[PDB]
Amino acid sequence: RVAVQVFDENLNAKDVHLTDPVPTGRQIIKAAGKHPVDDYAVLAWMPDNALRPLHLDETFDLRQHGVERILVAPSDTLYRFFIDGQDQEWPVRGITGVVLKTLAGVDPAAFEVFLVIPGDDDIRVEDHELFDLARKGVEHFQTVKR
Amino acid sequence: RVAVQVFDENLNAKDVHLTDPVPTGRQIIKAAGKHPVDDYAVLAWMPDNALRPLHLDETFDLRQHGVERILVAPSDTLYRFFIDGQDQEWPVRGITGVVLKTLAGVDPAAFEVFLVIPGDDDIRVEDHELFDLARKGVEHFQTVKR
Amino acid sequence: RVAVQVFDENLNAKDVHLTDPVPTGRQIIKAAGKHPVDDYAVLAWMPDNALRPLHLDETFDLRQHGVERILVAPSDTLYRFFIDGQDQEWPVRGITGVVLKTLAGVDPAAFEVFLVIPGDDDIRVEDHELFDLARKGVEHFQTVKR
Amino acid sequence: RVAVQVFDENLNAKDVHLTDPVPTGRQIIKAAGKHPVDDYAVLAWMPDNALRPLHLDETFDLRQHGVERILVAPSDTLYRFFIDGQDQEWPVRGITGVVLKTLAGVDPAAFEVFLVIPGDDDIRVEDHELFDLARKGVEHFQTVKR
Ligand SMILES: [Ca+2]
Ligand SMILES: [Ca+2]
Ligand SMILES: [Ca+2]
Ligand SMILES: [Ca+2]
Ligand SMILES: [Ca+2]
Ligand SMILES: [Ca+2]
Ligand SMILES: [Ca+2]
Ligand SMILES: [Ca+2]
Ligand SMILES: [Ca+2]
Ligand SMILES: [Ca+2]
Repeated sequence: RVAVQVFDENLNAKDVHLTDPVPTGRQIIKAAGKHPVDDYAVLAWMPDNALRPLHLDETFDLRQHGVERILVAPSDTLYRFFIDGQDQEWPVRGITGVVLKTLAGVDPAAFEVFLVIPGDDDIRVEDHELFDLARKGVEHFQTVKR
Repeated sequence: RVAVQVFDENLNAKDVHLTDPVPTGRQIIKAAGKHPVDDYAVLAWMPDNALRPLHLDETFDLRQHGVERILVAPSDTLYRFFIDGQDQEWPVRGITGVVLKTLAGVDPAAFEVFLVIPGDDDIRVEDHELFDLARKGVEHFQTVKR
Repeated sequence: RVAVQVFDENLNAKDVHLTDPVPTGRQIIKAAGKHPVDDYAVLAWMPDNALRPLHLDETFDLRQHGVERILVAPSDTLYRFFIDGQDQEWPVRGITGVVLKTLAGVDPAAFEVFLVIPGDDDIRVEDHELFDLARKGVEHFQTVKR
Repeated sequence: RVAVQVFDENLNAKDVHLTDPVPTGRQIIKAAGKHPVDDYAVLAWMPDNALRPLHLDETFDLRQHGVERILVAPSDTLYRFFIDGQDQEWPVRGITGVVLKTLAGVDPAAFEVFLVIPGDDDIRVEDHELFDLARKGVEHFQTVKR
């Protein structure tokens, strides 16, 4: 019985055990106890903090060392954004600054995340400020040392 | 010099040659001659007609048999939808019915694509009708024989 | 003496006690007091509302926590159908809408079950309407919120 | 890469290789190259010649010794019948006598399969005679030595 960490839009971990060593996205969503399956987007959180979308029939090999990270969220569209030069797709419409800094792999307290707008003033997203990713265009976030 | 087929939101193929046998998404976007790189979403079109998103640093192994299929489109968000039970993410806001039926792997003329609304009348998308995927909720498309 | 809930085509529970902790389908049919054994189909009703057929020699482990659910019905053929994307086999030829919504795990009053016909009008099955599953093809039922 | 034998209503084997050690019925149907998934019934052919239905989300552990046997057939209903006292469900409406004797585990040439009708004359099914299982009632087949 392998184990994984199912997250949410707030990056709250939730250990879930699966008998299948190599389950599909549908199996992971079933294990998360979220229904219907078609309404939820699942992304594999790679060790380098990269969110790669996983499809309902795409298998994720859990038969490795360590507990894998999976982010399952109720979503109908994935919004693209850049955090510290890393491309990501967030399933949900709004993202908190603490989540952005966690994705950047930096200390939430020691760093401040800024939406970088070249030529204009950058917008500082607070730790618990739900910045809306629905804004037109790809969002470039950078974590400046506080 | 490997070769790939770069598509668009209209699924118009465009053969592009790359020296790198295993290039990244950034290299593919550069080869497509589309700038800036950050504004374009690239999806690998798998042989089973599955669009899997590819990231700017994720490598795509082109050193295989046959010409691989890549879809590069100017996009800031990926809209999720189901076509014949297959999960897909479309980079662009609008999709034509001919593209939907091509993704379904069926003859565009012999089939008609319907947005299935359980309990209500299904919406028939015409061959050159640009259905908007921005509609709230995941879209379920099914290709009924004409 | 373990206990189980023997159901019927109307999903009417009936507590039955068995001395054998791990009885076979034949033993369960005998405990249900239904003769001859060969004319009755038995399905284990899994906790996730999945009906999995059980054979006369296949053992069902009752030595677990909670009372298990068994559906025993006079049947010569199992008709396949999809309810909310879940595959099921109904032993009897006709199924009531209340049974469909119970299988879907939703409130019978708050939801309405529809036979989904892509491209055509969906057929609303009433709560006590005995829809015939003998219709050619696999039936796709979806419970829309009322 | 594990391997399985995908059969059909004529019990024609077809070796198929799967990367997933423990795939679901949906994965097996995908590997068989049969679409749509919802129209096909899959049954695990147990070593004792027992056909046990497998569901689209039910996992089949292939990580064992020997090549497992899977029967995938286009089916909307499973017809129940007894062959040599063994309960079976045939996905397709018609079954050939050679298939019946193969299920009985006996030599097709050395044995003759009879539909046993108590009190009346038993009906001998020929080797390549497509007996219809749609006949009302459970069919009891017995293989008498020729
Ligand atoms: Ca698996
Ligand atoms: Ca600035
Ligand atoms: Ca955005
Ligand atoms: Ca390279
Ligand atoms: Ca949508
Ligand atoms: Ca026992
Ligand atoms: Ca409809
Ligand atoms: Ca039917
Ligand atoms: Ca006789
Ligand atoms: Ca029959």
